[PDB]
Amino acid sequence: MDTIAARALTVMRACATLQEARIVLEANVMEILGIAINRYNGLTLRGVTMRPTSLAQRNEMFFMCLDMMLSAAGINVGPISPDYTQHMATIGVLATPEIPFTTEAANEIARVTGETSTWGPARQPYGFFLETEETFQPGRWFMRAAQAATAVVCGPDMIQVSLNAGARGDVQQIFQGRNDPMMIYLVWRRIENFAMAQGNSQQTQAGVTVSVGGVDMRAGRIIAWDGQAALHVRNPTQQNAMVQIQVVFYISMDKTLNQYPALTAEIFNVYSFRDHTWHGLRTAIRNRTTLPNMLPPIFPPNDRDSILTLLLLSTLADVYTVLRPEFAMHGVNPMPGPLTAAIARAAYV
Amino acid sequence: QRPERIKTTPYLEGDVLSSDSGPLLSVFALQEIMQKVRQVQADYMTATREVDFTVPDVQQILDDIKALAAEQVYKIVKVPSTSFRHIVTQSRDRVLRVDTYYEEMSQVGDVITEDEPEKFYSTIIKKVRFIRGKGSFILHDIPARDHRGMEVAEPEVLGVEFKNVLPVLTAEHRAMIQNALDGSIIENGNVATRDVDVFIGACSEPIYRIYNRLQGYIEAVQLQELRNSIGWLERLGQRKRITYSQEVLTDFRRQDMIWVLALQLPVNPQVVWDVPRSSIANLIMNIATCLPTGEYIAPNPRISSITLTQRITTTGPFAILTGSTPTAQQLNDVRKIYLALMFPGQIILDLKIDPGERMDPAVRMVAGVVGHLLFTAGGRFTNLTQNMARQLDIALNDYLLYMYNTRVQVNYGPTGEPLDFQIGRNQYDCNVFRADFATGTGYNGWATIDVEYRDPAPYVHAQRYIRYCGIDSRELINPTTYGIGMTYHCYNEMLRMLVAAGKDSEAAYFRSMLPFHMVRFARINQIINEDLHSVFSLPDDMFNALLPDLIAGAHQNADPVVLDVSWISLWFAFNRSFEPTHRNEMLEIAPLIESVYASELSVMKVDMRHLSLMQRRFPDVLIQARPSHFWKAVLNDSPEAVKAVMNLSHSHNFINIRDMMRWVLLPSLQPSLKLVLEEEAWAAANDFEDLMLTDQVYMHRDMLPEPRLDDIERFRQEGFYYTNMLEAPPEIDRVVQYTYEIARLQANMGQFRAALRRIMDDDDWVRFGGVLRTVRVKFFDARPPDDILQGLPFSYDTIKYATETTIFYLIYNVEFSNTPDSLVLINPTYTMTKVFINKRIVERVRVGQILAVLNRRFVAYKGKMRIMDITQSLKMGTKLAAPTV
Amino acid sequence: YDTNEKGGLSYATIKYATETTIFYLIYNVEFSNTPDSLVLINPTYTMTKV
Repeated sequence: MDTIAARALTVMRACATLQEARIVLEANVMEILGIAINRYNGLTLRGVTMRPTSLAQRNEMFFMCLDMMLSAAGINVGPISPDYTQHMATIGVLATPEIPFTTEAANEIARVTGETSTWGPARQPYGFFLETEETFQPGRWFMRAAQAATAVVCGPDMIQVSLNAGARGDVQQIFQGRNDPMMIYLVWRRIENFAMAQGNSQQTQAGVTVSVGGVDMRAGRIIAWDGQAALHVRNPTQQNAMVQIQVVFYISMDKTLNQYPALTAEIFNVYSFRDHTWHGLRTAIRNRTTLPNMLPPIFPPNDRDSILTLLLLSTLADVYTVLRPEFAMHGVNPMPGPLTAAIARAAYV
Repeated sequence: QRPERIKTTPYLEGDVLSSDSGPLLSVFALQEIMQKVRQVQADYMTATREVDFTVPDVQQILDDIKALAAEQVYKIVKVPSTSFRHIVTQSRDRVLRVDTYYEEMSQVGDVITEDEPEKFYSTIIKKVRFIRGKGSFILHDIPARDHRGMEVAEPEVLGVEFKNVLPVLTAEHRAMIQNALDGSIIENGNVATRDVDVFIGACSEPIYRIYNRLQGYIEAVQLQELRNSIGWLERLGQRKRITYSQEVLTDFRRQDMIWVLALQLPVNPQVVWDVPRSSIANLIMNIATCLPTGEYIAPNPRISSITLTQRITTTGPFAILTGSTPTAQQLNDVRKIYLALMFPGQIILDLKIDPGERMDPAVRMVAGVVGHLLFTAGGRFTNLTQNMARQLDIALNDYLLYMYNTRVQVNYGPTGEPLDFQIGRNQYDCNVFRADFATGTGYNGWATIDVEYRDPAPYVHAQRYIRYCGIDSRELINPTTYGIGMTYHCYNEMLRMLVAAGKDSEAAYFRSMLPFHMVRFARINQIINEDLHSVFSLPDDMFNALLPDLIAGAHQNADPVVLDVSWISLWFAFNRSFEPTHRNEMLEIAPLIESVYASELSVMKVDMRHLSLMQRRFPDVLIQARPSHFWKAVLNDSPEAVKAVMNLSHSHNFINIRDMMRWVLLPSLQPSLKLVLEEEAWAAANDFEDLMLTDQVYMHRDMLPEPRLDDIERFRQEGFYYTNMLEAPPEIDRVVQYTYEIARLQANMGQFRAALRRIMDDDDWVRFGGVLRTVRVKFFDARPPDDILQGLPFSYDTIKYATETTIFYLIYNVEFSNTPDSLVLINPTYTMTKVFINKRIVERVRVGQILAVLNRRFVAYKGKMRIMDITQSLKMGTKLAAPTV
Repeated sequence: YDTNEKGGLSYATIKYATETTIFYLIYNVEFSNTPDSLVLINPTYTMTKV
């Protein structure tokens, strides 16, 4: 199954080699394309050249890549163009062990399937306390009634604890709740000058200590906090104190944009406009998928199919670039003018 | 021109020894195996049925099979067979039609008797075959006559004989019929172009059935089917590296040509390998078809001795290597060796000892070593016999131990078993070069992979592809790793040992020989898994099974052929390399031959199948049965060539009842035009009445219908025909059922007549079930023979059942000189036997009704068109313009 | 490009040339010539260009 994708990939990547005639094909490439194109034509009954030039020759080749790309992704776009028609049989060509694939493509897929099928530790994208409904002014004193120590949120990755003179207590519970963090990296500082309930300035005296799981930790240093250990703050000083604990960053088993090498750039490439034909095409393709038809998904996908589809579409994009195919689509109206950032902007709904 | 044959350096360019070919070896093989047996059986006390181990002509048998592709089953006519006839009575208003079919069928096979079951079997086959033949129509160019703006069929293309009737017809009846004649038109008629003519003509049902099924085939099986099959060859072409033509197959079909393909190409591997005791025959076929032609090459004389000065030259440690080949007596003995390894574990090797010819014992040494690095006893498949190997280890051992120079430290092992010691100033086990079949630790590919499954195979029995010493033929085309080091593990270890122990002087010979050795092997591999994997190749299943089954001594259906060699031969085999010249001409047509064999094969299986059921269908008819009987009668009516392919090994004199039963019950078939026709005609055969033999035979004392003649002119009636064939059977409650056994007993006791009489007197009926009886139909003008009227369904000379049973039709004719009661007799005339068929054989008809027979469809190819069987165009070197999957 | 009918099938053969000729056709004229003389109702075609 992965083999199928590797093939369809190799083919496309190979077609991209066909820049503008003045080329002497890499012997290796010839062999591959020939076998593929051959088999494809034997199932498509279409006339694909190994070295296109006319346009109609180019279209045919693109269409091939398209048919393969879709088949490798397991997509059925249906009646989207009068000029193109998807042959479902394309899958049978790709399933035939008679077509080879590059080491490049093999590893490329192996990586996607490899990671996509399991989990791993990864630096998360945003601030820890991002999904919070309430926030308090930073540096401002706040003690909940009947408490000697009161920890609270003041930002996306910020919390501050209000300690009374001589007061102490555990804080970890403010962090817990958000499903699953594997290791939170902290750094706490003393709020040397903070606002009182009334507005007057107040100083935090040197001596306030913070200990994780018992062991005492310095201020301004990063800490490997397991999220479970006791986050204990003490105030041996004879004055009010306020310390800020910062979640510099944390790691979790949620998929980030670093699951697959430079995935970002690929996605960019996929979502890029190029022209109305490409745009509309790429749109119509993702309409079959769980992916946003024309705007970068907020949350990085985590399933084989998604990642895969993107890679294929990304490559098929480059193929579109080199081949310069020209055809129609239902609902697409090509504006021939030179094309500006303006015209592009407008295209996105 | 010469792809890999390109000889870069003189090192490979040696002398020519001999040369072999497909048909050459294929014969030789058989020969050797046959001598084997005579020489033993004739030699020792033997006890078995006599068999004549003859070596048949492989070429002529093959050539005969290639000749089969020609023989077509379909027969092109311009007019259909009659089908119906009319027999005129005295009457002028009524006639009787007859379904010709039934008459012909009546007299097809021999009469049926409970005595000869074999007779019975063939009798059936002939009958079935008959049907299939009577049904393979084509109807090309029909007699289309013009009449009133319509094109109608000429009465000749219809299915009736009515000319007899015409003269007795009333102006009215005549007219009616005439309209019916110019009634049946050519449907499409006024169209031109057309291609086909559709009319109405009459036809006997069973026959029609075949005509139709056929017609369908020729229209269903076109371009695509052909396309696929050719593509298959086109694919196998690449596997066999075929030199291709500049031509291509245009799937252009002319508007004149209707194609008739009779065999499809992707052949079912199993049908070939299902044949019991085939192994040998198959193998030989594999040789005779795929094994190319080539010559054995000698190494370079410079590999051993080299001249430094006119006076100074080096001498190879083996000066004995100047021995002129021990006649063909042993040259052939070498051919055995090559052929043996060229066929994995299919052929095993063994010593052979003539107590005569005294050889120098040194021969054993060399051969001990040689054998070790040229034969594969690897735990993957094995070339040698268990005892064969021991003798080589003993040869090796005995000779590692023969020190013609200063002796080295031999530190023996506790076991008396040869090769326990550790000769060498650095020790080194010689125990490694022992002989484990599950490991292959001594001989070839001891640390190598020689069975490499890889790539989908164009054949499918075998997907495997052999790498002796892990050398892919590719290393020839383009090297893999230098020329210095080519060494595979074993040959390498062999060297190390030769050094540590005895001496380098010899190890140097093998060191320099090494490349020559591997080259020979690389070519061998190429030849095996490329040049000759055919249907007869042999499934990986059985291949893998060979080794372990050999160790346990199972009962491998594919018992490997054990060939006996000669100590000397090893040296000779080692110093010859074989380099292929031309691929045998049989190769490009091979697949086709295969299809022919396989398809003809299956057809037999089918026939036999249904025949086995026969015994259970009517256990009373064939008491003395035995499967051999039908399978013998089937083998009888089927093509010689095929039979001979099976009997190459002389299997036919060994295949036990059980063995054959299994093959009938096996369910792997190869479709063919012949196949579908046979099966379809065969199906209609299941009726039995359509074969003309019934269980419905009764006895009932009956009077001969003597009528009153008051109005003679009123005998334009049905001419009052009589007939013992029943309109419908009697009420089942009024019938005394009789069995073979019941009748038998009563008769042996001498009570049968009595009982029979009583039943007759009581006006009751008696049926004779269990047995079939051939049924015949005769017609009479007057008082037929008593042996017919009062004819009985059994002999009384013990009561012998069956017999022929004649269904007569007695027509009453009378002149005006007949008195009303003139037909009466003081005493009645009796008729006993009566039959029932539930098939309208002879039927009373009006006159205007005569033409009602028409009925049947009918499609006839217009005269313009040409029917051609594209069946022999299945050569390998043909490529198509439309690539296919 | 050739087409051959065998059996029923009909095969075809397509070969590409190996030789190519470049030529220089010098125009030679005389005084008895009319401005018209060199023009013909229908053109004369040349297919190979290198």
